[PDB]
Formats: sequence, C-alpha cells, structure tokens
Amino acid sequence: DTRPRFLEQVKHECHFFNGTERVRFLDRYFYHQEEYVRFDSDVGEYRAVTELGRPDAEYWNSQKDLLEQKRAAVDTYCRHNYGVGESFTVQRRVYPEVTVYPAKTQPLQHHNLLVCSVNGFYPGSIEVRWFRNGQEEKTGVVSTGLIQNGDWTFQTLVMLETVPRSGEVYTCQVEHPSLTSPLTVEWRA
Amino acid sequence: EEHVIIQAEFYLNPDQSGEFMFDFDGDEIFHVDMAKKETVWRLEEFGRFASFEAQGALANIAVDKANLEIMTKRSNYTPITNVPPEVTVLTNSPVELREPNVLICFIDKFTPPVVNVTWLRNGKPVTTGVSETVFLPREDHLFRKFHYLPFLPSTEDVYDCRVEHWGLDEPLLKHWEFD
Amino acid sequence: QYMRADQAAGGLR
Ligand SMILES: *[C@@H]1O[C@H](CO)[C@@H](O[C@@H]2O[C@H](CO)[C@@H](O)[C@H](O)[C@H]2NC(C)=O)[C@H](O)[C@H]1NC(C)=O
Ligand SMILES: *[C@@H]1O[C@H](CO)[C@@H](O)[C@H](O)[C@H]1NC(C)=O
Ligand SMILES: *[C@@H]1O[C@H](CO)[C@@H](O)[C@H](O)[C@H]1NC(C)=O
Repeated sequence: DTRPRFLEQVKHECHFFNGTERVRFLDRYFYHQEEYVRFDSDVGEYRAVTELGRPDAEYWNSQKDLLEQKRAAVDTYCRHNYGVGESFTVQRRVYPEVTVYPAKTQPLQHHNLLVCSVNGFYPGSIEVRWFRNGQEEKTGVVSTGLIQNGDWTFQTLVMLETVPRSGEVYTCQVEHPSLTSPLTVEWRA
Repeated sequence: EEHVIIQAEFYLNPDQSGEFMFDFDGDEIFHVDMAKKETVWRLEEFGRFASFEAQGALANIAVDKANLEIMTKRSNYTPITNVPPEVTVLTNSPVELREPNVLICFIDKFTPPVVNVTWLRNGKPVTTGVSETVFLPREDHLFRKFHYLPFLPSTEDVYDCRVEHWGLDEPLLKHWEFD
Repeated sequence: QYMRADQAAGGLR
C-alpha cells in the first residue's frame, strides 16, 4: 500500500523509586514519533513539548477537574497498579539455566571459543564471568548482550576466546538476583 | 528508578488500527483485543492475580482516534516516515538434535506499526504452532515485535523469517540453520 | 485486584 499513514500515540508512565516511596507520573502524547505535549507530576500541569502541542496544553490546563485527575495519578493509578501487579512483576524471580559448549571463531581444526549459554532468567540484570583454573579471565570475552525473549525471560551468550590445554578447567560464573550463591558450570578438554 | 509501568496506546490511519497494552520494564503485562474486547495476559498466570476492564481501553482508543484527526489537521496532513525494521532470528535455548526448541524472530526499531511476517522452512510458509506478540513500544517511540515457531532441530531443515514493511524495498529474510 | 487505566485527554477541536 502506497497511501500515507498518520499515527497517534499516548504513553502513561509510572516511574517508581525504592518501592512506592517516590513515584513520578508522565502523560505523554505523540504524533507519529514526536512528542508534542506532556503532563509531569513534578510540574502539576501540561507543558507543550513542541509548538504542535501548545493548543492542547492551554486547553487542558484550563480544565481543573482534568488537572486534579492527573495530579492524583501517582496515588490512584501508579501506586494502585504497582500494588496489583507487584507479586508477579516486581517480585518475579526465575533462575537461569547455564550451558557451556565449545565453538570456533573461524574454520579451524581445534575449538578456540568457549560459549556460556545463560537462558531463561528474570529479571535482566546479570553478571557472567569466565575463570581459567580459578583465575578470572577478563581478556577475550565477547557477549551477545542481554537478549529479551519477549516472554518475561532473558538470555545471553558470553564467549571466551582461548586455546584449551590438556588438564585445563574453565568455569563460567553467573550471579543473578534469583540466586543466593554464584552458579558455576565447568568445562575441561 | 527501578521499575517503570507504561500504558501504551496508538491509533493509525487509514488502517484504523488501535492497540492498548501495559509494559513493565520492557515486557508486556497484558493487552486488550479490540475485536473481542478482552484482556489478554501475556502469561496466563497473570490473569489469576489481576483483572482488567477491557472497555476502559476502547474508550481511550476512541479518544486517540479523535485526537489523531485533530493532530493530522494541525500538522497540515504531514504523514509519517517509514522506518524499516531490524530483524534477528535466534533460538530460545541451545540447539540439540531432535530436542524441542523455539525459533524467535525479533523485529525491532520500525514504524508505522504494520508488518507482514512469514516463517519459512525449506522455502515454504509454515503456519503450524506459530505465535506472536502485539506491537511493543520503544523508548524512542518506534516499535518492536516477536514471532515464535516451535520446531524440532534437524540437519536437513533450514528456516527463514521473512518480514515485509513499507520502508523495505524487498522483503527481509533472516536465515537460521543447524550447525 | 483490577488495574486501573488512565484516561486519555481529548484534544482541542
Ligand atoms: C501486507 O500484505 C498485504 C496483502 O498483500 C498488503 O496489502 C495490499 O497492498 C497492495 C499494494 O501493494 C494493495 O493494492 C492492496 O489493496 C493491499 N491489501 C490487500 C488486502 O491486498 C500490505 O500492503 C502488506 N503490508 C506490508 C507492510 O508489507
Ligand atoms: C527506602 O524505603 C525505606 C522505607 O522505610 C526508607 O526508609 C528508605 O529511606 C528508602 N531509601 C532511600 C534511599 O530513601
Ligand atoms: C501549517 O500551515 C499553517 C498555514 O501555512 C502554518 O501557520 C502552520 O505553522 C503549519 N504547521 C505545520 C506543522 O506545518
């Protein structure tokens, strides 16, 4: 289809600091990709982001009932929804499954790449480390980054560029809020 | 901060498409199906603890529909610029022969939120067992999308995620095959 | 245990 498209977006945002101690509420309006007016609980009124949203800022700021609704959103909307979903969102904990397998950087005879597959964890914050016989190797570590599977689980590959020796023991260490002690998986040649 | 909940909505002309969803730290809590007027929880366990009245969402899309007409006039009918997507194909877990797995097609950084996605195995459209997500919001206000295909790893099967978008001249094919 | 939606503000005109 060649016909031009026209897109409108609205985003009601709730930003939480230390639980529900400090809460920030944003009411943002977008034409295509461009925000043109927003309400911010730090201000208490609508403010035009671009000249396109100035009529809506003055029009909405003249409606005190509307403004009183937006000023109460941190209590009736943000803290409320946080309380409804905190059991399966804020407190969701899934520990990862850790798999180690060798690979090749280039078509070589021997393997020169140790992959540490860390799959299915939540939340996303995680720290993965490589050790060669109990000594951490910070050189030659390449990662795929934090991959979002889109189903409330994350995954990441952390690869070590190394030439394995006989009797060498590598171990991949994983730290995650779902764990109380570091998860380790070892690999030897 | 430490947690962000976003109620994201959009309306699109002339497609007359509307969406309403909740985002938590980048994951979808639920969305409302406009046709059935139902709350759809991303994980079915979510519906056992929380509920949502789906008509409040349609009332918002009705206002977003009216605001879009106002903003289109205000911008002198300035249309949107197509931003083509980045496409990545990957598996849910490390691949083992004849051990079940899931193919994930990640479509990212694109607008408008219209896309045609096709899973191909050996160059043929596959429909069995596929699933997808609604259009998910980005902080740069583009969109992201997920498509899934459970499969059994075999050395004789190759796959492709074919993505069409008005910002693309040719359909984007992202390949996957077993080592 | 219902999640509250926030109202969209109707623009001018
Ligand atoms: C998704 O596929 C549909 C169906 O092929 C596309 O819709 C058609 O586009 C042509 C012009 O290219 C029009 O003449 C038709 O009227 C459209 N509708 C139908 C039902 O055929 C649609 O453009 C594709 N979308 C993307 C993003 O590629
Ligand atoms: C975190 O919340 C507790 C609640 O009692 C509060 O005492 C504490 O000061 C908060 N943290 C900070 C840094 O304010
Ligand atoms: C639309 O056109 C009018 C009339 O020329 C002009 O005053 C206004 O600034 C234009 N706005 C945009 C967004 O182009």
